[PDB]
Amino acid sequence: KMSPLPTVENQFTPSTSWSTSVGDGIGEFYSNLHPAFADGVVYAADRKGTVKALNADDGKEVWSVNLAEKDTPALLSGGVTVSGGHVYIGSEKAQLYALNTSDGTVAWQTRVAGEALSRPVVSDGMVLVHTSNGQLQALNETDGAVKWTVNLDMPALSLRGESAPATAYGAAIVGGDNGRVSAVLMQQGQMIWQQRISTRLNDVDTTPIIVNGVVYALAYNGNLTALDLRSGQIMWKRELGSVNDFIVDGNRIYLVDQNDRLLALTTDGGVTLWTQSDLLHRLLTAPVLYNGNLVVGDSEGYMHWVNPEDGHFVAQQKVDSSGFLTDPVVADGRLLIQAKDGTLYAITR
Repeated sequence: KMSPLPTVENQFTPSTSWSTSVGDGIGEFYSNLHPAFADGVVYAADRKGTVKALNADDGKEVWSVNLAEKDTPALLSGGVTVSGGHVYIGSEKAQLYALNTSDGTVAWQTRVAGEALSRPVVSDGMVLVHTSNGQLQALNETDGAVKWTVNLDMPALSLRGESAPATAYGAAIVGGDNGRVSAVLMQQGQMIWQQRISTRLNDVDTTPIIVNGVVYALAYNGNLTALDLRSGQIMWKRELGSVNDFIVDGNRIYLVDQNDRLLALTTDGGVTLWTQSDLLHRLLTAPVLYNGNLVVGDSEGYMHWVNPEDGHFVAQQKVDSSGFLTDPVVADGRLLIQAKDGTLYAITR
């Protein structure tokens, strides 16, 4: 019971610069596994354990490794995250891998507390993982040693959604599955503040987003909340039907709700600017802001290009029959997106 393709007059025709296979992708499994970009290179993976580095200009292979064969599928899940010469990927077997950007060799591999379903987050010489047993762990970037472990939320009853940390000025901010946002010091994991923002096939990204000393966070009840970074004080709350995913760019918020409605809000009190409801139940990706357009993929393999000022469609294109699920990312002036069968596209216009 999904909405038919809208009738769109395309203002331009998006162009594929390049596309490359990456094993067998995620198939029919839910995943948060998405591509990454750093210093002229794209990094991408599949669930079974293929990991590749590609030249961002032409898609040509720099290196390829198979983590299934390091000795059975690796079940790569959280990431990909790139920082400081390392490629970080979490797995459903509770492994965190750190690969060298130079050649794909394993610098280190750590058995973390639980399934690593959410992207690793790198700050202040440490890599943070929020694991599905409800713990937050900080590991040294140099050897993957566990520096500290903090108890945050409940061991998960859903395999859908994402809950990564967000870092600012020596603090990690974390949401999760129990309607709380927590702030902890990166040094030793000391609790700074904790705030209640709320009193399964749950598909909510509870990852906080920090912009200009404000924390923006989604909860299970369909609420979007703004908190003061230093204190955790609630600045405002917005009662939407039920939100799934969002981004913040300057003083604008772009969200997708559980029914695949697209909304734009102000950061000044969470007031709605516009709504676009013609993609209802088409199962959208998270939105990305790319060269003045808001872009989403859908389960049928289409990409939809939206004017961020008014929510009007500017382009619609069929790209991959296997469909889209995981986050699109901006890479070297191109839009990167990975299909469910693993195929990676680099698109302009």
